[PDB]
Amino acid sequence: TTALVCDNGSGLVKAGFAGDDAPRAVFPSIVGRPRHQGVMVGMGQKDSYVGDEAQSKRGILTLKYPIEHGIITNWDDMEKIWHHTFYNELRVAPEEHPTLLTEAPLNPKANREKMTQIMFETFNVPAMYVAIQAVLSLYASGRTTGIVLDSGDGVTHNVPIYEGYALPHAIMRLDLAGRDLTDYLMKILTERGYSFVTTAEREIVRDIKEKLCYVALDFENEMATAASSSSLEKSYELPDGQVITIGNERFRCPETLFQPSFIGMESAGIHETTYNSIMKCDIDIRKDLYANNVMSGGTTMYPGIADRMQKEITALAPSTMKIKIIAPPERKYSVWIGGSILASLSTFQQMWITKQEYDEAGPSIVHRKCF
Amino acid sequence: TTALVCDNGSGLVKAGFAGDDAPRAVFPSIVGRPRHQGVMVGMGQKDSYVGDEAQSKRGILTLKYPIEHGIITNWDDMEKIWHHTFYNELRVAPEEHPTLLTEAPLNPKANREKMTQIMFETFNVPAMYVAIQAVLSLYASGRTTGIVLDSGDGVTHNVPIYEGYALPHAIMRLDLAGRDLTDYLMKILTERGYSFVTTAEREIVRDIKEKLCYVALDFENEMATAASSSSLEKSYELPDGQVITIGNERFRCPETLFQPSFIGMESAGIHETTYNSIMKCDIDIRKDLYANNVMSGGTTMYPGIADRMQKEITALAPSTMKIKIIAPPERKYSVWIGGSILASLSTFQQMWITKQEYDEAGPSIVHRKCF
Amino acid sequence: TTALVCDNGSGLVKAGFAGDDAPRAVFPSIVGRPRHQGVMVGMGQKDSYVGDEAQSKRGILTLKYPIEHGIITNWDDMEKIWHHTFYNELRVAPEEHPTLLTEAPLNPKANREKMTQIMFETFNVPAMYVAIQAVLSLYASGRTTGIVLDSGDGVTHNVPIYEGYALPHAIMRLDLAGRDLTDYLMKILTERGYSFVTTAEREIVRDIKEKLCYVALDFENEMATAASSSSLEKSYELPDGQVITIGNERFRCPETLFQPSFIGMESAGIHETTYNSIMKCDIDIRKDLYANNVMSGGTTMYPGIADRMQKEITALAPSTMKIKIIAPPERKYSVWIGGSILASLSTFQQMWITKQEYDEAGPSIVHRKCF
Ligand SMILES: Nc1ncnc2c1ncn2[C@@H]1O[C@H](COP(=O)(O)OP(=O)(O)O)[C@@H](O)[C@H]1O
Ligand SMILES: Nc1ncnc2c1ncn2[C@@H]1O[C@H](COP(=O)(O)OP(=O)(O)O)[C@@H](O)[C@H]1O
Ligand SMILES: Nc1ncnc2c1ncn2[C@@H]1O[C@H](COP(=O)(O)OP(=O)(O)O)[C@@H](O)[C@H]1O
Ligand SMILES: [Mg+2]
Ligand SMILES: [Mg+2]
Ligand SMILES: [Mg+2]
Repeated sequence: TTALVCDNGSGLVKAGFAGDDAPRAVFPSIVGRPRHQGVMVGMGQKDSYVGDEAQSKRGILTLKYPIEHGIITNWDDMEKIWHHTFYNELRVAPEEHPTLLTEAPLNPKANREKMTQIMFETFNVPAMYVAIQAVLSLYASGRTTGIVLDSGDGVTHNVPIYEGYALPHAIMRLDLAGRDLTDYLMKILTERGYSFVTTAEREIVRDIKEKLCYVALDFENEMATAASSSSLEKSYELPDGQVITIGNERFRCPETLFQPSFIGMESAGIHETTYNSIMKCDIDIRKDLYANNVMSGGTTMYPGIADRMQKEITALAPSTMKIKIIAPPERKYSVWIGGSILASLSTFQQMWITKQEYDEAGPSIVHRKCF
Repeated sequence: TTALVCDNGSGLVKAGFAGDDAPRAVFPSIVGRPRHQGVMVGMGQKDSYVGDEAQSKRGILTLKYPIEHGIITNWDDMEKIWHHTFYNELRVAPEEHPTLLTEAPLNPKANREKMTQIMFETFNVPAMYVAIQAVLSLYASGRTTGIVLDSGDGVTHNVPIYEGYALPHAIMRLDLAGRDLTDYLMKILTERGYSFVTTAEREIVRDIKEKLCYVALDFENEMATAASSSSLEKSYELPDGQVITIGNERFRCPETLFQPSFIGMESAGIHETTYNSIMKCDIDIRKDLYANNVMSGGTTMYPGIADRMQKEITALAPSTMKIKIIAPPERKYSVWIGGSILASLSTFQQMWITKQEYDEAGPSIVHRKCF
Repeated sequence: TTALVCDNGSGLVKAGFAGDDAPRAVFPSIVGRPRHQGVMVGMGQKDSYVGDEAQSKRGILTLKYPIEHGIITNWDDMEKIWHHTFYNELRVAPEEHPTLLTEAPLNPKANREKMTQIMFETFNVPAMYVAIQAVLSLYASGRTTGIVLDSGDGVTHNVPIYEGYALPHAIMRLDLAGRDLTDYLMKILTERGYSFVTTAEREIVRDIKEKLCYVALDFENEMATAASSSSLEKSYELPDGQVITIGNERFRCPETLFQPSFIGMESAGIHETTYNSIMKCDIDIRKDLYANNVMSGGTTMYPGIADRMQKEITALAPSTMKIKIIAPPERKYSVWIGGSILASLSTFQQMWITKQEYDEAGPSIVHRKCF
């Protein structure tokens, strides 16, 4: 049989079949419900919308994310999204395909316990497995050694791995990702008179961020350049025809990744977090870690972020060390690619958690059989 | 057939074929096991590593020496190391080659009894012999008269030999060698803020000791010079790019050989030990012993140690006696060279302990046929 | 004149006058600076806060420890804390009172050199002395023989003393103490969905650890009991009214003292460390050392830790030896009590380092006149 790989991210859902190069279904992980009363009978009206249908009708819906900071908060909507993924997007029967799921490190245990329970009861999957997202990214990188910086919509985390061995004590996790940057961009757009308060407007600001934001090599010099002339100004057309122009907000929004104090957080930036994760490892592997910095996720797709990370790590690392940032063009799907590679391995087939084992042991078996 | 010579030291393993000038396989006598859990499947993961493979992966392994103070303490790891030496390093079948083994004097009898049993049962060697390390050094020196000071990683011992006759009552043994100096250097490096606590860091400190330590002709004058200026300061680059600077610790570490009280030991120094060994011999051979002081082993490779030993022995010996310290440049392999010379001798071929004799007599035959 | 005793620990500062039974000033060794911008003028706003004032306003401050692992890392904040201790807490003039300072063994020399320089220049103290913390604990125990296990917030160390004589070669030091346990508890609280990332939240987790953690006599049996029922579960009320419940984390956090591998460290536990320290001493004093195990410091205040240590040492020691763990109820201030006792001794008054001697010799005199 063919195995299923499902990367349930905070923002997007990636699904497909093991052995493929790219996921087949990529749709937003949103559930939308009407906030206005219907007046016209005879047309199909649903109580909820999932995914692209929710995005298309977002003008009359309230959009709610069931996953927040890599933690599932609404299990009803999560089950709806899983049903949608299994039936309307993949056109498969979950009872005939083992499914591989992903999760961020340092997550609550009940999250994966309930994921296993839902998989084994609601959908009757013959076997399932929960992997750590950064490990899959390293699988997709074709490497057994390196520190992975995976930053998506909810969670930014660091996992150092050397010769296939992970160092759990050096694992870093920070709840600062694309959604926080979108909210900060919404906050800072009010300085030019642009107001976005609803969820659909949040989806518009997210699109603006995806299409106009970039990371500046030097923040203060970029600010001076923006305050000096209008070369950095760009225009964006709203869906109603309105045109907005933004200046320094293009690079101020992703600067929060390196200066978390912009949103009131006391934590250090991603570069200092990676440096601290490297320094917590054994001294004999830091040289290999310095040259194998792997970035994955949507939040790593900002233009010029790899150069900024390389500059900061070089400024933090000793001069004799060689710093190399690895940013493949397809890093937005590295987790799914690595999951498919893992599920397509012959040696992995003995690591599946089957229905009989779950019945014998209960939901607690996921802690034993999964890292 | 060709005979095998194996010098199983506390720190290093020297192996080769009788008749050669240098051993062919020289690798550390360490067994390393992972102390972290693997996360990446599909790659070759072994439960243990032996030798250079353990040194290369020491960042994720715990390193254990199976031989401590010239005494085998872990026979499982010792058998693993012997298997590695026989198969992966020499590429020979032990059933077709007589092997010559080495041992420090005044060792427990069970050590060589179990060595003989392992050789005759696990590897089915046709014949084996156990020699005293210091005698072999005298063989490699091309001498039949002299007192040998052999100091390796575990044991420092003195064996006076005159005209091919040894004096067992004058044999000295002291459990103070390179490993103790490495531990003392680790202890004293904390005075400059440098912390090394793990086994891999111990291997780093051992390398630092090998590359930066030297013996001072006058300890107090050297201390005053070090406290006066920075001429004695030198820098070392850690594997992660960090740079450390050490001053008086360069000559304080090997000073423990002459002042054992630095590590809390009540025994006398190597010079006084050699003088006492000489004085316990007959008065008519002391003149020949004074001029034939032979040094062998890695711990005798410190710069300026021969001059210090000569000065101390001259200060202890009568003025009319002539003191000459013999420190060949290749004394790190003198034991192996002498073992090969002994195994290449025609008259020695009748001294082998064969399988039939061991079967008739048992492990106790090594006490009768070996000194 | 009256002598001052100041135990500058990693976590807390203990100060008072020689001859007293308890220190008069006990406040946290923290310096806090605002991380938000002020908006209301006319009120007293300070650039930094020290001690209890920093604890009270920790919601708008970033808290930094100037002492890390018994080593002073921020001398500006350390000088601020010393000024606070001298003036706002003790209400004394440092120029009129000799001060006694404490330090952990195997510390960098520059630490105490700079401590002496600051005492003799910034505060113009007429005389000062630096003692080893564990020796003072033995003074407070009313003993001249015994091995002291002192574990505070930064350093856990062992010092064996027999008949007033210390054995430096058997002194153990391990950088695993209450702060590491607090960080591990912060890491493991994420399994139940509780997130603490800021310094103030670290102070909250430290309080939770102090009020709810205990050492289990049998770790595996305790884990089975916790996984079987809810008898071990307890509740804690957060300062904002939130209530959290923890189960096995109560005894998993202090288990790191006996299993350092939980935080990725390769070192052995405190029981094995004490056993190795005892075994490195002379065979004729081990019997007296076995019956005089003295514990001091905040990290020794966990319920049931003395019984666990006694069980482990009995399992390691020979059956005919008698193991007695000495855990006085006031061991959180044993270092300060012993310092006051030492400073109140007539024979000690000739061991003070005076201003004239420091001027003649410089900062290097502390190495000669202090152990
Ligand atoms: N080109 C881009 N530039 C900046 N941010 C992007 C880009 N593409 C996607 N993102 C952001 O990355 C996040 C989604 O990436 P993804 O790795 O799919 O997250 P998740 O795994 O949580 O679904 C969103 O916050 C999105 O706004
Ligand atoms: N150049 C050197 N200077 C100082 N010590 C050395 C040097 N080379 C080797 N050593 C020490 O000698 C010991 C190993 O020497 P060796 O004679 O091979 O010992 P063994 O026979 O016990 O293996 C190690 O402790 C090593 O640190
Ligand atoms: N009742 C308790 N249980 C567990 N840990 C405690 C308790 N009381 C204090 N501690 C811990 O001990 C440390 C402080 O003790 P102390 O001996 O004063 O350390 P220091 O000398 O480094 O200031 C802190 O980590 C604190 O959390
Ligand atoms: Mg993701
Ligand atoms: Mg040797
Ligand atoms: Mg203390």
